[PDB]
Amino acid sequence: REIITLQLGQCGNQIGFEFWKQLCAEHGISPEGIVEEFATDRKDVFFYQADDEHYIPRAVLLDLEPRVIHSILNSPYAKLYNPENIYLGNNWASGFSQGEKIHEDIFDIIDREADGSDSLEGFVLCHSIAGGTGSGLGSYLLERLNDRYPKKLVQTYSVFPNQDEDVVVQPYNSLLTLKRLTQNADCVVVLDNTALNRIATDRLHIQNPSFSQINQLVSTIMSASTTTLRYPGYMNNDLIGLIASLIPTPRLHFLMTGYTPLTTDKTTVLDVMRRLLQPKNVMVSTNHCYIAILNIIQGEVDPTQVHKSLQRIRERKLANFIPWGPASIQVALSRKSPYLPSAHRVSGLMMANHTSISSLFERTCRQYDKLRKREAFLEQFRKEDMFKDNFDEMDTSREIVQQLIDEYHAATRPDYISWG
Amino acid sequence: SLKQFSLRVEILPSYIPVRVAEKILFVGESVQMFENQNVLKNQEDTFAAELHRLKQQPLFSLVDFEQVVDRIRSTVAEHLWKLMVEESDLLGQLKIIKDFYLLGRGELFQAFIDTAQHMLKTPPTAVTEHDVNVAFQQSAHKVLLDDDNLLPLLHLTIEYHGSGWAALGLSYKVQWPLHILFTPAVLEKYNVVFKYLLSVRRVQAELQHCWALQMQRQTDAIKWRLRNHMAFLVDNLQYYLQVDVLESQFSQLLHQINSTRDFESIRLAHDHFLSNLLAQSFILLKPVFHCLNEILDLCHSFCSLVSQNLGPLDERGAAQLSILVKGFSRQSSLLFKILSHQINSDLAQLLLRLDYNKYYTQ
Repeated sequence: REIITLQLGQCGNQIGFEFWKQLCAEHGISPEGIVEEFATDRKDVFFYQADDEHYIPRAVLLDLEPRVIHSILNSPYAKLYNPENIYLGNNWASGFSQGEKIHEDIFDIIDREADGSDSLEGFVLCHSIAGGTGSGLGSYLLERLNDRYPKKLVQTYSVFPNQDEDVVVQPYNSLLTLKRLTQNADCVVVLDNTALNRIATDRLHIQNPSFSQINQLVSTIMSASTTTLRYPGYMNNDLIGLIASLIPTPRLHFLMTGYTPLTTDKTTVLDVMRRLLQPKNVMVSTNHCYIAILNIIQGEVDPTQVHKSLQRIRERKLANFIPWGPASIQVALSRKSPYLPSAHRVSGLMMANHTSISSLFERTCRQYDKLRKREAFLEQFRKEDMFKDNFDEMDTSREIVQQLIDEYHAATRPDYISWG
Repeated sequence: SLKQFSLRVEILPSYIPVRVAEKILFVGESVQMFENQNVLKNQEDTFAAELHRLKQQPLFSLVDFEQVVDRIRSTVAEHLWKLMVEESDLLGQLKIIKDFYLLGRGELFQAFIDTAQHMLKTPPTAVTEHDVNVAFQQSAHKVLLDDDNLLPLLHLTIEYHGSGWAALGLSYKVQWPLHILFTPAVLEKYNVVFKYLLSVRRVQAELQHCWALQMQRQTDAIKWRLRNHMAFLVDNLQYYLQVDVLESQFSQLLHQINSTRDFESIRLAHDHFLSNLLAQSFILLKPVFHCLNEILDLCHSFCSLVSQNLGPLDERGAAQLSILVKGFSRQSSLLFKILSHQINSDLAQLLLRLDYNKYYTQ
């Protein structure tokens, strides 16, 4: 149903601001909120129907030692939102300890925004793992959402720190936050710095300003994933029914996210499905195969081509899956948005669970272990000491992700009556 | 009137062909439903002159008579098509019927299912038909058509005394002088398919509420194999199949009624449209219809197991779970034999559970 973006982390606040200006350009709205004269469709998934048809976006801004709010303040997006929703470190443990003492008023902010909405179903998070301020505070917020709301959803659109081995404290923080995301979040959409950066270097001619184009890529991905919710289709437009088909394995909830236009500047659905199953078009980094696949096609589509494309895709064995059930590739259709300022309105998306992400997780399972053996990169921060005296929480996270690896490899088998 | 009395062969000369008589039926019944409500009337004298000319011929031949009747019928169908599409909004009436009987707006009915299950039990003859109509119209009055919809009178199987969620009636009174395309039998058949589509929407909605297993919740005979996951993916895929068959027939209907200018062709397209919807949504008796009935029963019994357990706990639920896995395998090969008629919606899938044959060999 209706979901409220909780932005946290520096890149998380960047993709939150980019997402709101993307939705301001997408919908027929002013930068005050007033309805335009070119804008019935639904505008109630992220926007409250406020005073003068002011579609005020429902959002939560969280950070520590504020940086980006100045860029919000001198912009016309301090006149679109903020009726009072903006709240003002460098390690997971420092962020955890800082979020421990101010858990009351941030939980009051969550309660205020839950009372502000009209139908609460899930809390979507626009977050960056090891963004600085996001690490630790984000995991503690995930623990608070799991403890206080077991009946609602926790969605995490997130990028994960991979530099292909830069920063020597981020594998500890990412593994601990990944354990918190397994136990305290309901669905994770995984993205990577190397995958988005490599595709950005491919489709463009940049290498240094990676952040500003990663904001555009993540905003387009998030708008494509919520296109069928914001603009009315008639399939599974609640978040619960949409993610219900998307997760085949109840512990393996990390989803591949491809996008057939890497740059948005003719084609059939067969060709973009053949494109979309290739990992080079996917922004996500032995026997690896999917468990269940679903794809969403929006544009100037002929539905009988969706028929023949599904027929040929599953029969030519490019949907690669050996499940313990019948779980399969799924087609889905969406209506492309009226009054996009973007041209070339044919666009495709895939949301599938693949075991190949386990190999990328194994790199993190290497890195922490490697940095535990050299012992000059745990850095002996005192906040890590007061977090846990035995430092066995990192071993617990390693155990949880090792169970995750064994569950991926058991889901490759036709039996899931045994995992390691 | 349309309380008309039909033209049959105890009373027709048997040398006159029948098809001319149903065309004359069409012409006269439109004259019946404009004689009343005055508190095709521009060319009636031409029709009377042609009938007088037909009277004047002493040796009648049938082929000239058929040509004269066709000449009358073309202008009759043109006038009726122009009047009924423009002034009484035939496309709007088809949209209303699609939204309420064929569930083209399934959002309001999904919220109505969210507010009521107690007519999984049975009605006694006083009371609950009022309750379904009041609750449905109020839940429609929250948002999305507040201005209207206080006009469908919700009846389930409330003739009273039987379940009803596979048996919800619907009576919506059409404009009889302005729309003779809709008959009581046509609305009756729409009512049956409305019952059928209600049942599948109920079972999928309950199973995604248990997908809150995932908002909330030991291996090997606790986690009901999470067969919540094994069951919901395949039921949701069949739900998408009923989705794309309903849109394919409705879009073909709107293009077909826009293309032609004779109201008889509108009626042929309309009857073909409803017959295809009945054949393709598995209302017709086939082993595919047998498969969908069993998959409804399996989903209902499965939701009854998984609702009351909250988290993973063995409540002697494995005894139910064995029946669930065995029926799961039996309807597994049966959705294989669903799975492609020669119709693109029902054809859309015999690759979709046939690939790695976990349901062909299991």
